[PDB]
Amino acid sequence: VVGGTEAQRNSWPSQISLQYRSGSSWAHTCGGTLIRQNWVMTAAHCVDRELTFRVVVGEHNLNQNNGTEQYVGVQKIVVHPYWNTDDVAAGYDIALLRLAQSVTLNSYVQLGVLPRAGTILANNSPCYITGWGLTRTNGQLAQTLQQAYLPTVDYAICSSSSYWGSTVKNSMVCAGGDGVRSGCQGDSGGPLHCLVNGQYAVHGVTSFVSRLGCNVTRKPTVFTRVSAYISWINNVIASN
Ligand SMILES: *C(=O)c1c(Cl)cccc1NC(=O)[C@@H](NC(=O)OC(C)(C)C)C(C)C
Ligand SMILES: [Ca+2]
Repeated sequence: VVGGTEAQRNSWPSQISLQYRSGSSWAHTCGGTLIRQNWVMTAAHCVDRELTFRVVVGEHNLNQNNGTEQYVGVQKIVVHPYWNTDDVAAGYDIALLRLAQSVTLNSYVQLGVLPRAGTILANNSPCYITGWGLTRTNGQLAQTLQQAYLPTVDYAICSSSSYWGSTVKNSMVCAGGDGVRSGCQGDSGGPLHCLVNGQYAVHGVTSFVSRLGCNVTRKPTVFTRVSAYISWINNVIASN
């Protein structure tokens, strides 16, 4: 997150870190949302490589023992059947990870609340992006979970030429674009938390930014609109 602030330790407890076994270490690659004690929603792009993946729930500081962490194997990965690796702009940037164990819910580890199917937000809707990804374009990962206020930019504005044009579909959410605050490499797969009837719900899954750079004026961070996927999501869960 570019232009963030250090989150309080307990503000976002459906945040996970998506990690890969890197030599004899584990490295942070992505974000996620714990949506069941045994199911994590992430980007398809985050599980494109054939790597060994684990999830960490209760994470605050990537480099230090918080005493809250739970470390869990990925058992199964189901990417959306229309995801294409070479077309992120075609959307379907969603995966559902079944973990090896169920996690224990406490004040640090809670389920994300997902939108009702088909819910769109009004432009300029109040939303936060969370993550441990780069804190500058071409910069470095954060050690602590950062959060940025990133209002939504409605489709009609977002899909306009001056914004993203046709790169953005209506199965996506666009949020931000101020030139100062954004998602960046490493936040991908994570939550866009939006305040709806007094409750934060996960409306985004962080998918992409502009190749010019992460914080670019009139290039919002682009998210997979979760509310376009709720039957899919429940259909995977019911059946696996
Ligand atoms: C998200 O996929 C993403 C965004 Cl939101 C903007 C720019 C690039 C990417 N790429 C990624 O996040 C890649 N992850 C990555 O580089 O993770 C770190 C920085 C931790 C090494 C994915 C392809 C995994
Ligand atoms: Ca830690």
